[PDB]
Formats: sequence, structure tokens, C-alpha cells
Amino acid sequence: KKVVLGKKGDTVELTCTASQKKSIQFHWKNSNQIKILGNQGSFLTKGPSKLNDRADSRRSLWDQGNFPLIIKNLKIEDSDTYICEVEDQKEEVQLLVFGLTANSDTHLLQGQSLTLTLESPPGSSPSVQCRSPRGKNIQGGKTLSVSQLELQDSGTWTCTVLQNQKKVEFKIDIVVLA
Amino acid sequence: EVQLVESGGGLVQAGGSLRLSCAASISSVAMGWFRQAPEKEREFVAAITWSGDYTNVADSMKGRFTISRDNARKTVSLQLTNLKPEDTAVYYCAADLRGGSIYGTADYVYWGQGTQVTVSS
Repeated sequence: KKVVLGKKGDTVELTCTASQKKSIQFHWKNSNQIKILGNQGSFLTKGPSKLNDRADSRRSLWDQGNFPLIIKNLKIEDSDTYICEVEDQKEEVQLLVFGLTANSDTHLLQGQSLTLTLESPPGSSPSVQCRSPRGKNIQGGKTLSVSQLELQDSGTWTCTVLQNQKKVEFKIDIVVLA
Repeated sequence: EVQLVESGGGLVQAGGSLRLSCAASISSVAMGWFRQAPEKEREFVAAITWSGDYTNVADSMKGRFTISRDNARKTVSLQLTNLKPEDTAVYYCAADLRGGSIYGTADYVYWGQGTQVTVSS
């Protein structure tokens, strides 16, 4: 499968391209084999579904043979294999959604510890690299622990997630009070 | 209501292979395997969709562990290979994600009592 990474709360676009530069019948399904959308619109009209009202395509691109699946307001649980079927061909895309948080809602004090946690789909083992406002780089798995924060650590941290050779970047504001 | 009964645990040798089974008493729901060692968190091991067409084995266990199911027999199975002392744990069968993605959620409704696997060094 092609792997695509998404950020929690963000939008992701899963591309699908046909051999011919023209519109033709297509649909997207998930790994449970539920059809999501196709040429005639969203199939999710039979009751409550996880993706209800959050999945779309770009109808204006279909006549170029491009049939993307766009999912907005991403949840970790949207992580799934999505399958685009156009005529006789099927393309499988594994979407993996991640979210980044710190273990504080308001603020930290100089000398306190920081835990950065990548909320991750079940069974994933991403690697994470973060850069502090001072320019120092740290790396590890889904959870990074910083022993003590300095006043100079107050500001925007930048963290890159690596999973299946794909990367996605998060920014998070950490405030350290004196 | 669904009953899940594991079998196949026991005392095994490092480097060996072991197949665990779980008998259910359905063909419409996702099923999964988990494991828990003493004084450690329960860990996701593997999941499989209702049809068996897609599986999700934990990244750290891919290419050692595989998962399969048999809807006619109402079973799901976990194949362990190249066993390590670190694999010692109770292994739990689970079922029903309420339609959720086996790649997106591990919040299964039904749980077995588990089968103990102990890997001798």
C-alpha cells in the first residue's frame, strides 16, 4: 500500500489517478468494504457512520482522471486502508493519522519536565524528532521526555514524525514561566 | 453476547513457533489479539477485518507474527514465530469494534480470559 500521513484535526487528500485523462466510474471504500463515495456522491446515506459529512472529492478534477478522497477534521480512528477502484484497477492507500500534545494545558515552570506524546493509531511505531526554540534536536519514539525546561525553551517547538518513510510536521507552543 | 475462549498457550522454547487459537460463540465483526505481561500495560498485537481481507499487525511484531481467521469455524488465530523471552505474556482474544477501522481503534467490546505464553530462554 501507498502510505499517507495525516494530522489530527487537519484535512488529508488521498490521490487516485486513472490510466486515461477523462472521467469514468470510480468509488472509494474502506478496509471493511464500506463504500464511501463515487461519481454519484457520498454513499453514507444509510445511517450514522464514522466519516459522515467529512469525506469529499474534487468533482472538477474527475475529467482529468483524478479521483481524490479528501477527509476533513481528521480523527486518529480515521486511520485505515482506503481503496480507490476505477474500472478494473484498484489502488490501496494506508492513511495513518497522528496528533501531538504536551503534558500541560496552560504553562510550565523553569526546571520542570516536559513529555511530548504522539497520539498514534494502534500498532504504529513512529519515530519523532523535535527541535526546541533554542535549536537543540531530540529524537525518540512516540513519547519524548525532556528532563528540565529553561526560559529559553519558551516558544514554538517543531516536531517531525517519520513513519513508513513518510514525514509530517507539527508545531506546538510551549510556555515556560519564571 | 459473544463468548471468546483462547487455547494454545503453554511453556515454549526461545526461537520456536506457536499458534494460538480463539473460539467465538461472529462472521460480521473485527477480531484482535492483545498481550499483557506482569506489571506492564496491555499491548496491541494484531487485528483482522470481518472478511479476513485486511490485517493489522503491530509494527514491532510485523514479519514475526501473523493473524488469520475462519468464519465457518468462528475462530481467529495468532501465529508466533522466533519467540523471545520478551514475548512472555497472557495473550487475549478480542472481538467487535462496532464497525471501526482495525487500523484506527483498538476499543474492542468483547474479551477472552487469555492464554498464558511463557518463553523459556
